[PDB]
Amino acid sequence: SLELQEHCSLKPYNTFGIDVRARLLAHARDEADVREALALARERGLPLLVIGGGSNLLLTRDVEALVLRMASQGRRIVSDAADSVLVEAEAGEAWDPFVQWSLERGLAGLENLSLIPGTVGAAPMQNIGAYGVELKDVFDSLTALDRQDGTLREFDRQACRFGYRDSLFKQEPDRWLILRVRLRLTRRERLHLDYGPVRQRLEEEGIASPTARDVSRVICAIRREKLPDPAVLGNAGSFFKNPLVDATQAERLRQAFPDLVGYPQADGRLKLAAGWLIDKGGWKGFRDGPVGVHAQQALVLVNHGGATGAQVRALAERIQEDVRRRFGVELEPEPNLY
Ligand SMILES: Cc1cc2nc3c(=O)[nH]c(=O)nc-3n(C[C@H](O)[C@H](O)[C@H](O)COP(=O)(O)OP(=O)(O)OC[C@H]3O[C@@H](n4cnc5c(N)ncnc54)[C@H](O)[C@@H]3O)c2cc1C
Ligand SMILES: NC(=O)c1ccc[n+]([C@@H]2O[C@H](COP(=O)([O-])OP(=O)(O)OC[C@H]3O[C@@H](n4cnc5c(N)ncnc54)[C@H](OP(=O)(O)O)[C@@H]3O)[C@@H](O)[C@H]2O)c1
Ligand SMILES: [K+]
Repeated sequence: SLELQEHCSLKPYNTFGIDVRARLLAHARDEADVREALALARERGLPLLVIGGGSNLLLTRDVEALVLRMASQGRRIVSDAADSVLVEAEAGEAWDPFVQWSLERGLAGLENLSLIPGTVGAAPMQNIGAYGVELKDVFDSLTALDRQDGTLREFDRQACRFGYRDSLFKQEPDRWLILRVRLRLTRRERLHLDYGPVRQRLEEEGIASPTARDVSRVICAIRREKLPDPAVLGNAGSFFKNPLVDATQAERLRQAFPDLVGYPQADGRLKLAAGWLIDKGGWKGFRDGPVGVHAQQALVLVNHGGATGAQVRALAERIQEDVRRRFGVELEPEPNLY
């Protein structure tokens, strides 16, 4: 209540840098804050919109809701037994510093997820992943507040129903509010060097026997080189999920498009590079007034300054239609659209 803010600009709180207003904005620092905000949204008859760092979020209009910013803090080692180490972070912790924190303690598991923006609390929503690692690979459990009952529930790995950019919380939106997250990491050496550029850079810098810290630094360097920093150019990273198609459609697509970029899955279905499909549409480097497509990262929609969220969405809708027509493939956006 001391930090509660009315008719307040959300621009500092979304990486896209869209300027719309929140009816109320609350900065929750603990569970007691979260319950006060829930209760107040009830008192006022308002929806509640939860945000972390607003790095996977597209705001398209004034938010007639209580916006609840998760600013809880807290990082600890729960349990440290026989090289297996279980760690806990409060939802409001910044993801990348939590990763550096883990690595500096000699824990391996998160290095591939270095430098991803946002918070710990949002990380399970889309099962964050990069460089062949996903949160689910190290996920032990979380504690979530049931917004139907006001009761707490613990979610173990299976219960979250993790998938590619997916979870129970994305499927049943607006129900669970994640308070904290427990991950199981290791003290023994682990390297997931699946993606060639990581492997390649490590060899160029002459590290034949790398540690999880070396990988993290390499990953940070590649990411810095190639991803637009939101500070320069507002964005929410990859705007679309990579679609999965069956071998039927995959065969038919390949005949029509031999240069097609795809990764066949253990199930045998094919994951297409969304970026390739979009590039083939000619969208790369496109710009219409304040919105555009980045010139090297075809998945990244950008704000050159002053974009409305509606303009961003109109652009994404044009790209989706172009890809449906060209390839018969549906692209799903990744950022949550309000
Ligand atoms: C430059 C850049 C690079 C990125 N790279 C990656 C990447 O490599 N991999 C990747 O997976 N993502 C990436 N992202 C996307 C984003 O950083 C992650 O998905 C991140 O987890 C979102 O966290 P956030 O706290 O900003 O969530 P927000 O954007 O604040 O919100 C995310 C969704 O979760 C909900 N939500 C947030 N917090 C909670 C909570 N505590 N409880 C319940 N619901 C909640 C929100 O309502 C919203 O629906 C990138 C984004 C940017 C800008
Ligand atoms: N979600 C986001 O907002 C966001 C933003 C920036 C970067 N990233 C992630 O960071 C990594 C680097 O991103 P990037 O855009 O530069 O893509 P990249 O590394 O240039 O790879 C391009 C595309 O090919 C896939 N790919 C590449 N090597 C692969 C392999 N060995 N096995 C399976 N698939 C492979 C990636 O899928 P995946 O994306 O399925 O890994 C991605 O769709 C990727 O994992 C990407 O997801 C995500
Ligand atoms: K994204």
